[PDB]
Amino acid sequence: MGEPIHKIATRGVMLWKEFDETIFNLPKNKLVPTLEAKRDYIISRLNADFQKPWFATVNGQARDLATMTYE
Amino acid sequence: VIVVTGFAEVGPWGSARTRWEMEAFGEFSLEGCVEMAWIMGFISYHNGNLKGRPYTGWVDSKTKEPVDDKDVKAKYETSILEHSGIRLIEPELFNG
Amino acid sequence: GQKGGQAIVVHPDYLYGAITEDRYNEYVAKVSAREKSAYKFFHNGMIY
Amino acid sequence: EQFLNAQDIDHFLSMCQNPMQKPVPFVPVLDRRFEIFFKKDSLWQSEHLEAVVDQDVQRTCILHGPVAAQ
Repeated sequence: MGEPIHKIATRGVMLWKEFDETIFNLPKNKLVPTLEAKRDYIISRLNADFQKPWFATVNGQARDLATMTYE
Repeated sequence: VIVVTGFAEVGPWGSARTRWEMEAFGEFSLEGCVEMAWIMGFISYHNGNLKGRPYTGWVDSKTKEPVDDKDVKAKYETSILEHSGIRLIEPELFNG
Repeated sequence: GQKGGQAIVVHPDYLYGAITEDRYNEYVAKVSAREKSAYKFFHNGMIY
Repeated sequence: EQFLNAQDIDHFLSMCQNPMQKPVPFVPVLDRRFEIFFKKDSLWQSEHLEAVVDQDVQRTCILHGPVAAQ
């Protein structure tokens, strides 16, 4: 909801702040294109520095839910 | 050397897959029947809230009610067969 | 209009005997990847 | 050796968005709901590092006071 929260400056929290300052603030019409553009960067940061990694990551290789198998 | 790398068709039994199933086996498998229902517009795909609960899968194109793959055959086999292949000329497909 | 025509289609596997082991293997790997991608595209496009 | 069917991708996303369920510990897609996926349920990882990729505190979110940290 955009309320301030003090948090320890963990790598995940710094990613949270960066996304707050570069992705989340943007308007709704502008959020989808920027997510598409920075998909690779966002996935890399989620996998490296955030508690919720990108799901479609198989043995470290960033992938997609449509590009990964059932196993 | 020339190789047929790909192929397809639009015919009285839908695509090449459905036509081949009807040609060889004389009937549609589950996959062939679902492809024919999708081709004929009997079943459409729905994903999201439907009657409150979230539904993902095939629905009836007209009634929008959920239809399971197992029931696709029991619900649309007769219509697919009646309105596929060699049949009485339908004026609605040739402008009255 | 007297349009006679004849084509002959041979089994695809007679082609693969004209190439090496390595070339066939790399070709097979590339068709496997392409088959997966094409399945993805076909089903997505079917539903949507 | 068979990529997910698009129907199963849609099902997977819907059941990720299921409300009677603990929010999933990952981002399944990047879309309009990416903020919801990214921010929701971000407090328990501080006390449950055993459920983290490398059990690394650097990945988790710990609320804390800058002045009280002295």
